[PDB]
Amino acid sequence: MKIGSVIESSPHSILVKIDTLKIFEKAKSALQIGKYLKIQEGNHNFVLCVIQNIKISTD
Amino acid sequence: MKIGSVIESSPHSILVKIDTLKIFEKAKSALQIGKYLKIQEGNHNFVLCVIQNIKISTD
Amino acid sequence: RKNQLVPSLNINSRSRYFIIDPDTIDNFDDEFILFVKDYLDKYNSKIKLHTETPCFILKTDVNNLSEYHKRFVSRNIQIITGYIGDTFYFKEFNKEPKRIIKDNWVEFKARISCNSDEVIKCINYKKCDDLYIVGGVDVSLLDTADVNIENLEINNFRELKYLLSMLKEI
Amino acid sequence: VLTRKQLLKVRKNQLVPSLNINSRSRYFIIDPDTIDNFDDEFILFVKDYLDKYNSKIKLHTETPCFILKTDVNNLSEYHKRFVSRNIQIITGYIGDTFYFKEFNKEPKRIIKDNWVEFKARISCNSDEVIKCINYKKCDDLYIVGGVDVSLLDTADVNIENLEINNFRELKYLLSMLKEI
Amino acid sequence: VLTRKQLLKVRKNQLVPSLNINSRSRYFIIDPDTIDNFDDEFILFVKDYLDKYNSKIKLHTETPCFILKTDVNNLSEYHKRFVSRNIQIITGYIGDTFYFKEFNKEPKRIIKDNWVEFKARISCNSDEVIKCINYKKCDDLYIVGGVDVSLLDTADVNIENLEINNFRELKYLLSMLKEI
Amino acid sequence: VLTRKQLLKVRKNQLVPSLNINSRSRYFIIDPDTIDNFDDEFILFVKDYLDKYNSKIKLHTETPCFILKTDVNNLSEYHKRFVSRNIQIITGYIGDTFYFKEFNKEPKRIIKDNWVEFKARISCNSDEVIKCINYKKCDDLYIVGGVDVSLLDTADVNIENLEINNFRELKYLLSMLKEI
Amino acid sequence: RKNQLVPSLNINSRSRYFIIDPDTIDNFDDEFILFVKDYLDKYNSKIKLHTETPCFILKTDVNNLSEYHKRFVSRNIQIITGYIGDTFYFKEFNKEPKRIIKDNWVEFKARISCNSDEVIKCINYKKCDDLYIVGGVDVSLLDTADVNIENLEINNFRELKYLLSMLKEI
Repeated sequence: MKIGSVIESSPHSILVKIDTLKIFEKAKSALQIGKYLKIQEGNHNFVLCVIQNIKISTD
Repeated sequence: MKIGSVIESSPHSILVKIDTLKIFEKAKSALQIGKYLKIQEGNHNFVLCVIQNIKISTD
Repeated sequence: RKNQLVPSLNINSRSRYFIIDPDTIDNFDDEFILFVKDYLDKYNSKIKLHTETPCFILKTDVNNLSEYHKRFVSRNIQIITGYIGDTFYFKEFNKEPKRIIKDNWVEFKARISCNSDEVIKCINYKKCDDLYIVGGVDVSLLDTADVNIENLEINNFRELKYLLSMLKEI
Repeated sequence: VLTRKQLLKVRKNQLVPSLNINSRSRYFIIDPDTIDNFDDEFILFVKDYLDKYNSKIKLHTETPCFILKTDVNNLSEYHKRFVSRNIQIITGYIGDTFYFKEFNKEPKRIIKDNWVEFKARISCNSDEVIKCINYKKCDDLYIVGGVDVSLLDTADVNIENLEINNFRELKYLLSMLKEI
Repeated sequence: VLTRKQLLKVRKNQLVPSLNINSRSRYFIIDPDTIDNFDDEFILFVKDYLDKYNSKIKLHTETPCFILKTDVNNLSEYHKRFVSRNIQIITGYIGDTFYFKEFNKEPKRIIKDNWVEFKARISCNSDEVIKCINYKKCDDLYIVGGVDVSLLDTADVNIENLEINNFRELKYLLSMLKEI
Repeated sequence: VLTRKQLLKVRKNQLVPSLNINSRSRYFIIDPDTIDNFDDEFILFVKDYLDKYNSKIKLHTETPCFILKTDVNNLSEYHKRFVSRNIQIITGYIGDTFYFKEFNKEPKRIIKDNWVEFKARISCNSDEVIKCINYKKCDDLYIVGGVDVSLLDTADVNIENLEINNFRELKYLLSMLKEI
Repeated sequence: RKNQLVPSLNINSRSRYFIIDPDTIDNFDDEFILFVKDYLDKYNSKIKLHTETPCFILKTDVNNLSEYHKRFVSRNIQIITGYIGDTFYFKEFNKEPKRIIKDNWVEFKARISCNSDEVIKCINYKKCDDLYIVGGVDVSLLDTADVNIENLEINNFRELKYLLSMLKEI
């Protein structure tokens, strides 16, 4: 969990939750719309994905 | 073989709930949009269905 | 028959009572428990959809039910006979099993008793939707107001499984 | 007359601390030919015991175990007499043969209906098979007679030998009465 | 009189363990001729009994039963007097005949409205009602007077023979009065 | 011989006010050579103590500690007897090598499941474990017998010395019994 | 060989048992703990998706296993042996670790035990899915009828890491 963990998977979109505010503030330049992330799928495979939307609140 | 159980049945769509995450991971290749499942109907009859949407969440 | 028994056998919530006469089926002693086991796993599997308990009223003495009870217990199958020793109890035979849906537990999965007058009197109190007569047994003293009596003749349990849609081939 | 009860008061007060725990496993090994009118007061005593220590569904989560020194056929009549009073018990016998997986079973409970399957394990035999069920072991073991506890495992098990003659004395000791 | 009230207190302390249970079946076999002023005080005794043991709709579930040694015509006067007191009872008689279905019926409760269809069972000691008693059986069976309790199955049922001569002692024994 | 129960009662009354606090740290330094039949009754005493003082997961925070004046070998036998009794304890020793990080670990509680990692700590009287005790000084320190406590930091630590020669007296002092 | 075993290693919830023989692999005493640590850091790492505890069985005396337990404790790895010293408790070997998913806590990570008859019977009671054998141990009384037996022929822990996809080179 370097950046975060997946919390909802659908064939339309994937939701990823950042663990802590410190992690988000540290790597905030990398978490912009259009950047790329790597979600683990299994023990050896990875899924490359492109950030589409960001939300920071509602809690 | 066994995957889950139905939750809501309608002439348009039927909702099925997966038993456990282990079962889903065992046969997640066959659980894709456009693939076919069979739902029991009574004791000797089966209903063939096509998947339209998937949603796995751990909120 | 068959292809006409497939209706009323495709219904999950339905009561089926079996009146089996031993000495008409070959190797009844060594196969009745297996037949019950592979009947329950098909018609008494679902926890919420199968809400009716099968009844197997054999035609034998008040004794010899203990041996069947022991052989069923050895196979991890829970049944109720209604006989404690040699005394029949009306309340213990006409109790609805208690089930929990979060687990897969039912108190008992079948009823097995002899062809006594007391049990037949209890049968009429809570009538079934289908009655299956195997061999030749006295159908009298049994009300048939809304009961579909289906007379079945067989020689072994393979034929019974074939007729009950539990076996595609012989 | 007024001396035996005063001595029994000491034993009753000794037994009180261990009987106030709601969840506790207690086993009874009572010899039938030691208590007067055993054949006519035993099941009433069991019913009274279950009305104080196995009555609340949520709190009392343990099942008592009464073991008698009799033969298998004498247990059948007690089982018949229990079901006539709507008291659910298990004995582990499906005839003349004992079954381990039946006696060593945990009752199922439904809170919304006040159902605890069987309320007691009253197998009335001190058989070598039943005494070989030390697989569980009880917090408190009560001996209510001159039984020979030789095959039991008394290691790390509390022994509470009771010397009585009547059932009223047993109820007094187990905090069911306060008179005699 | 002091010795008599001492004995009454001793017997009263013998019945308090079973009178504190909220849900319990209690049957009273009453002989009218052994109680002074039975005709003019029985209704008040029933009303006072239900004000303590059948007053809570949620806790007190079991309906008490009273069986008198009278005639069917004398029971009608009691039933007339009860309804004028605004207390509901069932006798099991629709005339000069007794019905099994009208005596074994379990009362229906509406908790929100605090309502139960009947509060007690009162009937004679005819052979018909004895069959009804043996069909269900009570946890406790109280006998006042010298009635012949032999037709009903007394096996496996607690029997408490109360020796009284007036309703004050009956109330004191049943824990309704502190001073006679 | 009689004039001992008064002293025992006085000391028990002295000890009760500090034993009624739900969350407290209590350490027991016990010498087996003083208490008679220590081997056959130690596990029973520990189980009885846990049944009263560490039984509520929400309320009985902190765990008792027991330190015996024996060798490391006997700890293996005691642990073997405890695990067969279904009691979860930690001894720190992992094969005659004590580990500091294992004795000071705080148990994990799952309230929804009514579970704790361990119920008590039982270890020997080695020098490397006394230093571990001084790291977290206990609110109350109980010393049984005449064991030397010269290596323990007794600064601002409540010390209660119990003069006993039986487990019954120990239970009576700790308000675990009403008799004796 | 590595590409043959790359399936069944990509599955998160999957039971894997090992029958490693200390004699075959050189420098076993000084590298076994590190190998277990790097295996758990990759396979028994996630707390919600990795619900199976790996079991390691060594062909050695019961006394030598306490040293391994001490080494694991020193390196801060929580394991269960099942031995309280020359005595085996089957109620402790076959217990499911308690998991608290709020601070990433699991009671124990792996099961390292001996090759005695009791532990073998315990393994047979709760069979795994993939059984790995290193060193040609006499795997005879294991009832290996359901498991996917996969013998592994190695000489050092580096080859074992490469085979289990824990390394890119040898």
